[PDB]
Amino acid sequence: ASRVFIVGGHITPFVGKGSPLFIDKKHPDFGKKKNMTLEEILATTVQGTMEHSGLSGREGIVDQVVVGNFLGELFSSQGHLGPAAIGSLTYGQAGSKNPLMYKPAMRVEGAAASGGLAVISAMNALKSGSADITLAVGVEVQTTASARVGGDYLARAADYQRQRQLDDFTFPCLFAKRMKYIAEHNHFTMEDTARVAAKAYANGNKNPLAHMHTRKLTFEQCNGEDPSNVKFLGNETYKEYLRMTDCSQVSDGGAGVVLANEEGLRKMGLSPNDSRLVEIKSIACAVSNLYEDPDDACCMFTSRQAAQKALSMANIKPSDLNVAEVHDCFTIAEMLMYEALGIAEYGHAKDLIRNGDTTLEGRIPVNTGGGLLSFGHPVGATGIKQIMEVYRQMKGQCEAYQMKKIPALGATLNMGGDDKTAVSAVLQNI
Amino acid sequence: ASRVFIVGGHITPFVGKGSPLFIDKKHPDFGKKKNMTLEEILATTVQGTMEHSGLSGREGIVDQVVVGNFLGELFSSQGHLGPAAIGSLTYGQAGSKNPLMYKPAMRVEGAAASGGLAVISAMNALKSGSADITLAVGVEVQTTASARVGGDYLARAADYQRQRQLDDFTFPCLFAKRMKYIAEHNHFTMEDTARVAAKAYANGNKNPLAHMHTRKLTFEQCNGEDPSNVKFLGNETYKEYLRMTDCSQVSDGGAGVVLANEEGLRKMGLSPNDSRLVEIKSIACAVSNLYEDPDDACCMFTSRQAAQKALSMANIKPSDLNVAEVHDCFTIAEMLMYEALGIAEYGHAKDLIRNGDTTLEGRIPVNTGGGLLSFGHPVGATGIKQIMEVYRQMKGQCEAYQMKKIPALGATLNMGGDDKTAVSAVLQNI
Ligand SMILES: CC(C)(COP(=O)(O)OP(=O)(O)OC[C@H]1O[C@@H](n2cnc3c(N)ncnc32)[C@H](O)[C@@H]1OP(=O)(O)O)[C@@H](O)C(=O)NCCC(=O)NCCS
Ligand SMILES: CC(C)(COP(=O)(O)OP(=O)(O)OC[C@H]1O[C@@H](n2cnc3c(N)ncnc32)[C@H](O)[C@@H]1OP(=O)(O)O)[C@@H](O)C(=O)NCCC(=O)NCCS
Repeated sequence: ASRVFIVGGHITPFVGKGSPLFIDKKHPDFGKKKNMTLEEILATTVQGTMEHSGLSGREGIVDQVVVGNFLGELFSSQGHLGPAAIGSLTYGQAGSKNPLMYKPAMRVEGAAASGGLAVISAMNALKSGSADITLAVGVEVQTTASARVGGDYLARAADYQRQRQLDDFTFPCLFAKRMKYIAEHNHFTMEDTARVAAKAYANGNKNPLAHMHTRKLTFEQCNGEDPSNVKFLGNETYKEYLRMTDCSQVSDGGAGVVLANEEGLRKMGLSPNDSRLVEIKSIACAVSNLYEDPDDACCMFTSRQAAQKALSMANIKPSDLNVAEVHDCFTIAEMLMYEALGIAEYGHAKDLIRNGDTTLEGRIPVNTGGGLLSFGHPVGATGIKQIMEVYRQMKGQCEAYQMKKIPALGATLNMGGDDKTAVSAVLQNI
Repeated sequence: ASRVFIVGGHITPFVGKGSPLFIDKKHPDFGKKKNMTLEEILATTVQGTMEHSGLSGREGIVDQVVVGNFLGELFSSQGHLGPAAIGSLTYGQAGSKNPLMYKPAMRVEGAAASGGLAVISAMNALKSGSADITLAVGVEVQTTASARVGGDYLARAADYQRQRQLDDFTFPCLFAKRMKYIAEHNHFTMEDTARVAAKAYANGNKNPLAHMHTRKLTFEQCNGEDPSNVKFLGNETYKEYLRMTDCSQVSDGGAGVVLANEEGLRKMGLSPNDSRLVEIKSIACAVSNLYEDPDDACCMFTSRQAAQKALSMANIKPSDLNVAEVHDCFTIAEMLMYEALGIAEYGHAKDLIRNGDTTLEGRIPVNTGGGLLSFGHPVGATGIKQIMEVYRQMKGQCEAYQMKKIPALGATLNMGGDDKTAVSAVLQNI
């Protein structure tokens, strides 16, 4: 049975309202220069990932490419990103020799789990004998529409017919609804979720790539003592359970990873114990029913299933993990993810957050670079970013947020929609 | 090399304007009952495919599900079809036990090649040890908007920034443009393409599933001697090279296949020589550059690469083929596909069409049930429908268009966008 290695990757800056890199009315270059397009982001990410993986000048030995994207077709009027990817190496240089021509490529989609799904596709290709080296890249541009139109586009991840009517901000409302049930059962509090945000923003502050790098927020501000942290939903039933700072960012960006099997390492002139590597011990996907929600909003069943398949295939337990990256699309999700991954027991996510166990100096750091809340959330990119963040901590590459104890085992947990798709991976430092 | 087998599948009726199954002003149930939604089609297809494959009552032994869909997010406001698929077995029966819960599922996309890509993904899962039995379904609902608004959505398959401006009907125009170059080089004529249409429609007439089943068209009518067969593009440069009858249909529908490896056949209680099977000897994907077109419109380079990889991996030649399905999204495409597949030499597709070699009684029948022109073209479903049509002819299941000499070998050629993605498979009767 065939091994699988992360050889290298790349995460772009994540940009949107609030970032100094984002060009808006207030920006020095407003009207003069533009933010990157989807094509441009995809080009930077494909090229960044080749460069950092040592493939510049021999990109022809990549056997195939998988692109994770959720809503390109709506935000940029652009689907069919497979051939977009094939043309990304030499983007804007007409006629140039393209070593990726004619190779297999596709886009895969499962809402915010698209990146994660791109990695599983790539890993199947590696273990099937159809590929020895594969490129998995995920990208998204969301800043081309308003929060309201964007919210309707993101509603595509829900059972639209059934759930769109909840609120224009369908997804924030779906997690408000969970928080209502969570409050009524005393599973954890809105104080606890403010503590998650405080952690994310503190981590972001140490991360120049993070969308919210330049924004500082105290616990008290996250807890709603700022009037600018408004409860913005229209739905009266759930309005009171969600503040702006509980929400992940509308961001643009990309992340890419190059994966290889043993034959691929050989082709690259590398040995299986080269210290630039990380092994993906296991990866697993679990998907539930779009059309039916379970009663217990305090449990992410689908994510827990994926985390358990992966930890089991890796033959380790949650306590053996040294770092993790999880799908904090809201502060509410991060709490739920601690329990889905298994690093806290059902009902004990609050213990972990109250004791700082998941902070950089805690015993099981999570979302070290700021997570979706601060790093940001260009949806298609997230699942691959998660993989690369564990990589980077493992390889000592995280600078201001580098962990002082290099982690030997790490896990990711990537989520599509309202816990309807989940992908989880176990990573082993080499 | 682990072997892969088609165990069974299902093709819905394909429906749209002109079909007696399609509910419009002319339909008895107009105003009273509605056409199937995307969710509904997906349900019918998943259930159909399980039933025909002998999995009713043991759907739990399916390991994974991949969905091919191109534009659900635009036409139906619905992405994230993976979990929609997981909930399709028991669609509309709230609370019911679901044996597909927690299994891996995703959606894959490469324009009109989406179905083909779903098959490749499933096949990788089969050969990777991640699956022994996989379900690949493709679906699409395109009748929820006009042909014009639909044309802009389908533009997502082109380099939208660059090519949308050609015409509201971006794709028809892209193939009109090829036809202009084709005419100038005398590669083949508009007469020849009318002969393709005549063939499609005559085949469709023998196929109750076909969108255009009830419509009859003479060569002369396809050749533009009907004034109702209009040259409908706005673009003055290409207007004259495309008639309505050259175009594939705006259709709704689904197609599904169940694929198994040797371990999967065992699990199902079947032997590798069971005569309900067909082997997929090979499959290949080839993707070119979205952003650059080759000068020679008389050659589908990307499709030809895929066809040659597949025939080669199967260790056969084009002359060994007994039947084929090819991606006739326009009559112009079918001609080009004969040469891409290799059943005609460069410049000789006209020979084949002129002496009826690709008709039901010809020596290499192509698109026996009517192809995209008449059977119809719900884009995501097409790639899998192609596979199933070769299956059905092989298993004697085609009724009024059944071939009198059962074919031993068949090939498919499925295309995304303007020859930017191609998938081709070689099938061996058992
Ligand atoms: C970014 C986000 C917090 C919106 O906030 P924003 O950047 O300030 O943008 P806006 O201020 O335009 O939108 C907030 C809305 O709340 C309401 N609001 C009321 N008072 C407000 C105030 N003082 N400040 C901000 N918004 C206010 C408004 O209706 C406003 O929208 P409008 O412009 O249509 O009136 C939110 O839309 C978001 O991030 N959503 C992401 C959800 C997601 O990605 N889910 C997928 C997970 S897989
Ligand atoms: C051919 C096709 C466009 C026509 O379907 P339709 O609904 O019967 O045709 P419509 O009635 O909408 O007419 C379309 C256009 O024909 C044009 N036209 C010009 N003169 C006309 C006339 N006398 N009568 C009818 N139409 C005429 C019009 O411009 C009209 O659009 P409009 O009403 O917005 O102006 C449709 O089958 C199609 O779009 N096929 C292509 C699918 C595809 O592109 N697939 C590729 C993906 S791999």
